[PDB]
Amino acid sequence: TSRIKKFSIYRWDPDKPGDKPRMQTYEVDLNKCGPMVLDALIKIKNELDSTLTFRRSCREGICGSCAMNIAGGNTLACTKKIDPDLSKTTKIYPLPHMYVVKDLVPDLSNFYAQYKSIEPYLKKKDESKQGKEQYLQSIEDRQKLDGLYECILCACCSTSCPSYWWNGDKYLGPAVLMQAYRWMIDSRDDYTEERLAQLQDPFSLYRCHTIMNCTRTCPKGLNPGKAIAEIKKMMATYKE
Amino acid sequence: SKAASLHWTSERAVSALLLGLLPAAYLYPGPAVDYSLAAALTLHGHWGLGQVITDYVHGDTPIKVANTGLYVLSAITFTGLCYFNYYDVGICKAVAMLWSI
Amino acid sequence: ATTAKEEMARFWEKNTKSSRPLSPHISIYKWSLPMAMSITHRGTGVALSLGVSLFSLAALLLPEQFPHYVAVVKSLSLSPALIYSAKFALVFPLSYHTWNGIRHLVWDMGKGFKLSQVEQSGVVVLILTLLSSAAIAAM
Amino acid sequence: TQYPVVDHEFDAVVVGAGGAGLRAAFGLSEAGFNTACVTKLFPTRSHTVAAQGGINAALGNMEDDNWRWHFYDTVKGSDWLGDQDAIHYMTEQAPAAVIELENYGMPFSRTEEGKIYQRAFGGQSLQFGKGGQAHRCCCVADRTGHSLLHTLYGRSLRYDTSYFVEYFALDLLMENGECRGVIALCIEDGTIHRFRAKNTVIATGGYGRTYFSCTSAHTSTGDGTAMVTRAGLPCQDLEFVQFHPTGIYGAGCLITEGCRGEGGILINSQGERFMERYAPVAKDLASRDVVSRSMTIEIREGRGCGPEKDHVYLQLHHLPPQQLATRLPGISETAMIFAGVDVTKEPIPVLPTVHYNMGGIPTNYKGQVITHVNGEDKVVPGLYACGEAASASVHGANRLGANSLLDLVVFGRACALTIAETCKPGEPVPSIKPNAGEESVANLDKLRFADGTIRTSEARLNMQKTMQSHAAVFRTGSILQEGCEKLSQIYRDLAHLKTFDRGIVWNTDLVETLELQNLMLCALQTIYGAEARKESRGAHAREDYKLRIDEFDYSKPLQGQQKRPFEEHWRKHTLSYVDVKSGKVTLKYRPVIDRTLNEEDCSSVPPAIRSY
Ligand SMILES: *Cc1cc2c(cc1C)nc1c(=O)[nH]c(=O)nc-1n2C[C@H](O)[C@H](O)[C@H](O)COP(=O)(O)OP(=O)(O)OC[C@H]1O[C@@H](n2cnc3c(N)ncnc32)[C@H](O)[C@@H]1O
Ligand SMILES: CC1=C(C(=O)Nc2ccccc2)SCCO1
Ligand SMILES: O=C(O)/C=C(\O)C(=O)O
Ligand code: SF4
Ligand code: F3S
Ligand code: FES
Ligand SMILES: [K+]
Ligand code: NA
Repeated sequence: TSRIKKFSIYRWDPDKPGDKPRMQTYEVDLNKCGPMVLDALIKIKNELDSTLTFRRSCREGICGSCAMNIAGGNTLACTKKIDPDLSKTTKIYPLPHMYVVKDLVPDLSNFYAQYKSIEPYLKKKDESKQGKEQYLQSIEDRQKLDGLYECILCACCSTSCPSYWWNGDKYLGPAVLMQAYRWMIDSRDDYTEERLAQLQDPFSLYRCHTIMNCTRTCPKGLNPGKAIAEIKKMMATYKE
Repeated sequence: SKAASLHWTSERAVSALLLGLLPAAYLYPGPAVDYSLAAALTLHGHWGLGQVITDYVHGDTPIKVANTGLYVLSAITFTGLCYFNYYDVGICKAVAMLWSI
Repeated sequence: ATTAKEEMARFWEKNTKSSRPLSPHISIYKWSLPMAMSITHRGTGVALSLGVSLFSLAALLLPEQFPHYVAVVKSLSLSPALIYSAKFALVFPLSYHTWNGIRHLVWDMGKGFKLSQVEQSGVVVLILTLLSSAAIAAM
Repeated sequence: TQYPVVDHEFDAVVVGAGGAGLRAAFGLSEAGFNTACVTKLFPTRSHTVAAQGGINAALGNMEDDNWRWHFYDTVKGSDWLGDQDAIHYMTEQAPAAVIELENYGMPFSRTEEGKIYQRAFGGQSLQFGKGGQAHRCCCVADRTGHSLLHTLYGRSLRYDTSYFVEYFALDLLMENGECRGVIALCIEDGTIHRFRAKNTVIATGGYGRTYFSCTSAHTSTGDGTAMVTRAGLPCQDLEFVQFHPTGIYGAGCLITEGCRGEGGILINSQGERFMERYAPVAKDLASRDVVSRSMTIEIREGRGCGPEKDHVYLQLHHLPPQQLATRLPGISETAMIFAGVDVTKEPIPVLPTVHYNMGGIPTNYKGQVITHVNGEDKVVPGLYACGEAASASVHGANRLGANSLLDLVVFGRACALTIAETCKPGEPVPSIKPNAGEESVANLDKLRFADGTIRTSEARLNMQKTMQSHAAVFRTGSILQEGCEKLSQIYRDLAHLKTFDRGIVWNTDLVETLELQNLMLCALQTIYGAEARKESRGAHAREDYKLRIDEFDYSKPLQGQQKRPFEEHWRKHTLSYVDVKSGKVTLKYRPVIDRTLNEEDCSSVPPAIRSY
């Protein structure tokens, strides 16, 4: 027997730019395919159409490469179970409201540059003793980073956020803001007030209106919506 | 320096005030509530539509135009409410008369 | 080699003048109750504001005092079912915005951010909106 | 002609943005060098990001430790194929290296004193193997690599390194036996770029994807190893392939050896903790070559689990759930996603899985690439290598768990230091012939329009199944020889390759065919070197040549023994060459370095019987 599943996938070729974006259907026999959508994507490329193009690297949902929109929601292809209902066609799109390089590959360079702009690295007031001894951090203080440092920077959350759709040029977005929070609450970091002062404008932080698509969509189970609410509380109460 | 967070804080404060004025209008109608509702409704509404503008309107000139028009609407709106409060029955009694239909 | 501000400027100069399409968003994204309630909170807020502005405008321009128009309506002797329906439609957007507003104010205090709490508080806001609107319409 | 060429001039160019490449790249910039980092992936997608168990250093946070014990463990672990000058450098530098990372903000788990939490790991001991289990594997729960790579990437943002992201390096620019840069394709726009520099650092990772089942990323394709081979330079020790004991059954995803460090155990279908039998002292914390062979025997002898009795079980549910959530949360999720397993209730199905390449580009302990001519090592001017792509060789015939993340930052830093002690920023850039690199572009143009009868995925699958079936945990001469003949035929049949995408922008059809060429050069040398090595050493196990063959018989007293001549024993590194047009493999040998960097401070460890 065979269990033929249909995938409708977004196509666009920059070397044939005049061919408008379209959807292409592929039939995949699930009895000869791994259980995840990435498995089906690699099988299609290896057996059915080697022009199909997508980013991927790891396989266990840790690298963040294969983020895309599957069945209407942003997620990692490599950890998204194929839906075995053969009467339903699974639609696959690039991450939403992004510039398409080709097929399922979006341009993430603004996303990365927004991440760079928040200075995601440890800053102490005196760094001249770096390299000499372990900084001390209590178990309790370290525990505050749980739920924040696990982010794989896949951009599923930001590209699910309507405010980031309309104002992604100025709104840093949930992924970057949660990383900003991760450095704010690190007990070893000395630049909390400055990290907060950076957000004192109408857009960087304050385009968030608590829509909460970001938390619903995170494939790592994280909660950037809550992280953003904690910044807002710090913003409203920090002195000078 | 802290203008953005201060505005965010003020918005929440006015939202809470509006909340407190609902029960107040039922228990203590009259001039004090009537004019406080006029002020809190106008300011809560002005800032709210301001958020809508910031989200959706882009471009230097479109933004300036949109915000100028909002100021006009807010000013006319607060003027009518005060005018209605002063020369007419007022917001509290207007709502009670409407609900007597 | 390049600053973040420089990178962003290059990003927009490259893409705005490229042939690259923008990938679809509103037309393909799956809906949820929280996302729909978020849009409806904005919708009711704007509806309430335009209501207040219209009333404020009518007060300045209309010739007669408010009790005159109240009397005219009472003189038509409209069906109590129709008046009850009109009361429900008036109070409903205000009731929704008010209850859902409290829900926002609780979020702003940092509480209720678990997905399960987000779903449950939204359903509570919907029930409280229907109950209070039904009760108020019958007064 | 047909491709636009763009030329860059840098002081140094680093190929690779993993743990090694990033550490080298911003180490050069921190020393004032105008440095380029060319990477085919956005940096935090590199395989380093998937590392779990942690990184070794004798900090002594959990009990009293000594870096010379870690030295001893690594020498023995390598089965005396490891160069003891480089192991000396690596284990002695380890505390300083981990402190550096934590001072970067790497969010290490913590002890009750606030210091870095360290766990037990396979094959590490106190008191030069005499005093029981060491606890020196520093970790961030079971996501140490993720935090290591994201920390290094954030740090790199503080320096003026020029990053060339999603650029695929094609070859070295060699002139007069010196490296003068690299040529590469920009995947985003189709253009060819030549990076000229006085010094080039190869940091391209391993080649685990030559196999059919592996923990390795899809992107681990040996690209840097193949560039060296095409330059006519030797690779080293490629037949030493590490099988990790616990890749998850089916998917192949890694389940950290930290599971056994924290108290997990391997059991077979009878419920037996069978490592008590294969390694009475070390048990499930024996070296990986031993655990993997032991698991393989259990399966061959009918004690495998599952409907097909083809794997074994990793049991964690006797551990307190709070320890699982605090120490092993990553694999807790992975076990549920990929095997439907709740680790507080049921065991994980696991089996040995290709994981890591001990061999690579031969270097000295400073990171400089060497060749071997007329019986002497010789530096290749201007060429460095570090990370999994290099053979320093710190790992010999078997790497210890958690020594690779250490290797990455120690020798990434060493490459940078060596260049800074050898050259000055702003010295004149070496010249290249105007047509330098044209053969790389011509090869790229042949694959782009290839219209034969064997598509890339078909030949790649053939290569992977051959390696899986002919160069696995146990090996024998006749099966190796058939594998050699198979790979040689597959290599000749690349002349009949078939591709479909005729574009140049983001043509992953093309890029994966380039990667296939690279993988095949690595595979050929791996299996031909394995066929020639008629002994068993570390991860290389011959069922027809079961003994380790040294220059003496170190299981007996040495007095009165006649030393075996160099050609009559096997304690020596394999050097492999490929004639790229024919596929002919040539093998030569070079001695292992037994001297340390300071005999008085750290004595050389003579070969001995290796038991766990
Ligand atoms: C697979 C694996 C390995 C591993 C581990 C877990 C897994 C799943 N956990 C480990 C642990 O806990 N502790 C440890 O000590 N080691 C562990 N390992 C082994 C170790 O992680 C790897 O050996 C190591 O991470 C390799 O690091 P390296 O810096 O050498 O290389 P990389 O991270 O694989 O990235 C290579 C870079 O090279 C670039 N590249 C490749 N080809 C090209 C071309 N053609 N052009 C340009 N750049 C290229 C890649 O982009 C990548 O950035
Ligand atoms: C930007 C924003 C909203 C929005 O634009 N949502 C939205 C619009 C269209 C389609 C989906 C969501 S609604 C709540 C306040 O903030
Ligand atoms: O390879 C290593 O050093 C360690 C692992 O693979 C592991 O986390 O088990
Ligand atoms: S918060 Fe979640 S969805 Fe957002 S980038 Fe990080 S892992 Fe991805
Ligand atoms: S979806 Fe967007 S509006 Fe805020 S709560 Fe998440 S960042
Ligand atoms: S391929 Fe790495 S996250 Fe899916
Ligand atoms: K290696
Ligand atoms: Na802090």
